[PDB]
Amino acid sequence: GSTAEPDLKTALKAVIPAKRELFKQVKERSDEVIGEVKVANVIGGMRGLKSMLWEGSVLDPEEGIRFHGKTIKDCQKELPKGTSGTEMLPEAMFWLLLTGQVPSTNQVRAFSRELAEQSHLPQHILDLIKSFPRSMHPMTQLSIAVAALNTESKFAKAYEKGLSKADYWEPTFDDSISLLAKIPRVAALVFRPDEVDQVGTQALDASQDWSYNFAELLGKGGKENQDFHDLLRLYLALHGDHEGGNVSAHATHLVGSALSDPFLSYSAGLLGLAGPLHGLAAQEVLRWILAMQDKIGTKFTDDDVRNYLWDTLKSGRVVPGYGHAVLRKPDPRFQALMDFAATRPDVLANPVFQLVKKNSEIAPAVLTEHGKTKNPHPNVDAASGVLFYHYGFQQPLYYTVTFGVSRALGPLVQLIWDRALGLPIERPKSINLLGLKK
Amino acid sequence: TAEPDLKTALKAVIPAKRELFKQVKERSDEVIGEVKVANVIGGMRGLKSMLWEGSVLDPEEGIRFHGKTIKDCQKELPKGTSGTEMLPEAMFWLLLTGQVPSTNQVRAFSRELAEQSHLPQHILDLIKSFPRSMHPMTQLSIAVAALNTESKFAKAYEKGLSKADYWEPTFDDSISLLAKIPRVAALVFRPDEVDQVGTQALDASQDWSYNFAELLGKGGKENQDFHDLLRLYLALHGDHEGGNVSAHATHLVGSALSDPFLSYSAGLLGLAGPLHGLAAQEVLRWILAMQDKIGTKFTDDDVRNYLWDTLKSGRVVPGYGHAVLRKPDPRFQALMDFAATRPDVLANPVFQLVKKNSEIAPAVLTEHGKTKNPHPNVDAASGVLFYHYGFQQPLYYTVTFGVSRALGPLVQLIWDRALGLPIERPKSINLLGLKK
Ligand SMILES: CC(C)(COP(=O)(O)OP(=O)(O)OC[C@H]1O[C@@H](n2cnc3c(N)ncnc32)[C@H](O)[C@@H]1OP(=O)(O)O)[C@@H](O)C(=O)NCCC(=O)NCCS
Ligand SMILES: O=C([O-])CC(=O)C(=O)O
Repeated sequence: GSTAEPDLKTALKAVIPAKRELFKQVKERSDEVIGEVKVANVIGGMRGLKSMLWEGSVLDPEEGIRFHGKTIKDCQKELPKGTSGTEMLPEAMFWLLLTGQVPSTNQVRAFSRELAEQSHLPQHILDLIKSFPRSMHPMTQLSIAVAALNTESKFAKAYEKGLSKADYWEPTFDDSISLLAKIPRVAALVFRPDEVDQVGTQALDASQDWSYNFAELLGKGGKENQDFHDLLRLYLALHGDHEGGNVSAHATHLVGSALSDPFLSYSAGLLGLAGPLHGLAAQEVLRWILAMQDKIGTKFTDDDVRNYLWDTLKSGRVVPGYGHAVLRKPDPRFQALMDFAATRPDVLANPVFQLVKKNSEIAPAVLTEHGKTKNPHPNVDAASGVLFYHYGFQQPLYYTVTFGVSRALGPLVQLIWDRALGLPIERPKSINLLGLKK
Repeated sequence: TAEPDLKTALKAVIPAKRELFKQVKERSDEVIGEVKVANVIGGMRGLKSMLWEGSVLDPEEGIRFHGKTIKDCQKELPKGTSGTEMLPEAMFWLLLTGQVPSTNQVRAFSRELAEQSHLPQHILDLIKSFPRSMHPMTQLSIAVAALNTESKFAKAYEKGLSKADYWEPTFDDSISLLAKIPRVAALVFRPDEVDQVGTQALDASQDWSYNFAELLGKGGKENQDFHDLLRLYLALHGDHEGGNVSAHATHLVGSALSDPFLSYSAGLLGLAGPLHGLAAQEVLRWILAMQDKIGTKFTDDDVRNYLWDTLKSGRVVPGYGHAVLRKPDPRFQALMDFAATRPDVLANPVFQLVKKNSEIAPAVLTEHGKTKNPHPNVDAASGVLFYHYGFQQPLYYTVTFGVSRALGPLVQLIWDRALGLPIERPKSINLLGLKK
């Protein structure tokens, strides 16, 4: 007889009927008015309009993101850690997002083993990646390679053969796990174009966690890189989900709603994450900080930072990494990253980190006095790029690739639930300016 | 001696649109609708929540393009140097500017599209890496994204571009993608001829549909009937307001300032879905499977039995239903009217089966009681007309839709950037939050 606790699919099966029951109850109230649509919502990219379902996370505009009601600090305490290190595992975060429950350490160990076993790639993906020119932006590469993995889609094949609507969730789950397992390897291939043959075939240690094995594929394996492993765990867990309305989450849900499989759907998500106003912001923050360091020097005072911020604003440009579309108060994800740095003397001594820290103390008041930026707290993008830079990722165009790995987590969870609940195609109505004029 | 070109014609109508936009924005606080639980749990169905300038879909009347019906466009838009069907590049002109171009203007724009059609070597190399198992829409989506190496917008933005000047590089990239996408599509159709098809000159005097046909191996005077089908087809599928998945995904990814190549790649990944553009492929597979089961000599009840088998199996009847339309789709009727004057098409047994199913399936769907619209959509009829003209692999049918559906969404990206529309970012909620 087996000794193991329930695996992830089994844990999911245990909670599907309860969610379907809740859905049925909500659907009885279909006709209830919950809001107003204004002209502003139409011309303003649906800002503030409650118009989509998302189960795993809810952004409290006053307190930051919660995952099934849990704060970041709650998850940091409760979720399992790796065999070494102190940071919460992203694969534990996935478990939580999907099931609504905190897994045991033993359950996470078993799930980590599955992810290691399912990480190999078809040879055509290696051929595809070798065809990319050096001029191709790393996010273009990543989006294409993920779409190309649709050759491996169980959902696409099952649907082509004739699949009942009731049976959509299971192959969606299977494809989601497959994509999760493979995406760090794909991302490593984007980072390491001269090592595609080795990185693309190397066996992972099946007893190590997803972030550790990503690090190994990036060339940062072993005990000497233990702090980087913990950075990566924390980073990947923090960026996994940020409710449904952000562009990458939304795009994934939207394309998935037409019953495109999870590889095509998350490829659309990645194309959104490649936008300057969404996932590329972390790349822009770090470029901006290095350009500030170049102009003010390393002897900088508070006044030098204040003057630089004012010059930036007087020039009609933004201070990147400050502000948010929805959250109006300090980002707990930002604080989590700064607290990771607090206990690492080598990071605290990095002059580029010291500049990020000082800027985070001074900028919010300057931005407030200026009055053009709403919600002028530092967001998580203020800190993430510098931490990667510290650990030797100093290629200006690659920072969003790691975000792409993380942001598979939440949107894939919602695709599984979308299919389990039977949600229909996302298809709103449009109107033209003439029609709004009356 | 030359009439205004497309960019110039666009520049002339931008100020009036910006004036209209300002007038609308003064009324930002006007309530125009209600959000209900149904809208949240039901994929935004019935929620009027996004802007789209070039077309507006009436649930009862079908699509209008700047207030014009399909029949209006068929009569008014310029034709090719041969044939009687409206040109898709004329449709693009109309969608973008709001004005019907002269024939001379269309001829000049067609020549630009032919000139801008060539592909860089790395795109040919990428395509030759595709395995034979790869679905044609996966191929098309990837190759379009890969063309982002050629994006003027992406490069200009990276260098520092003022918001007021976003539209011009967006326009330039849109035209580049339009010019290139039929050649990309032909490479998907012709995997063993990438080197030749990927470099061959287009006929500089011919229209966009003609040159697509030639790249597909259906050039010349002997294929003039097919060129007219293709013109009509490409024009009909160009735009269907903003809320369809491919249009919406293009707008959504574009709204984060991803360039037109990345944004329309996202559109194509949506168009690849069984409930959206892949339904054209799905229809013909289902029609052929029905023909195989019921035979050559069959009754109405044999067709009914096949429809009910599909429904009882938990599957959709492809080519029936629509998110917005509540009557038979006038794009469907335009394709059936194309067939109506061609005795060889009407006599094709696969066409006869599509026609018979269109007389039976709406009643079956009504009896079943799930669908809000039992009537045929355009996907019921498109694939069989390609089949008749010799395109007999249904896994490629959506690729031609991919070529057509660049037209409308690229127009809206240009206007999105000209007007300065912001990122699309709704708010979500969980079921527990709706229950409270
Ligand atoms: C076009 C389509 C996606 C619109 O979706 P929609 O707006 O959610 O459709 P409805 O409001 O009519 O859906 C209500 C129910 O009817 C079902 N239904 C709709 N069209 C159907 C069809 N053609 N065959 C079987 N069932 C259908 C839906 O799947 C849904 O099921 P549920 O309530 O049991 O969960 C849908 O009609 C469809 O799937 N059609 C077949 C695919 C197709 O032809 N697509 C191309 C459209 S141009
Ligand atoms: O939430 C948003 O709108 C943007 C986002 O994904 C993030 O901040 O992680």
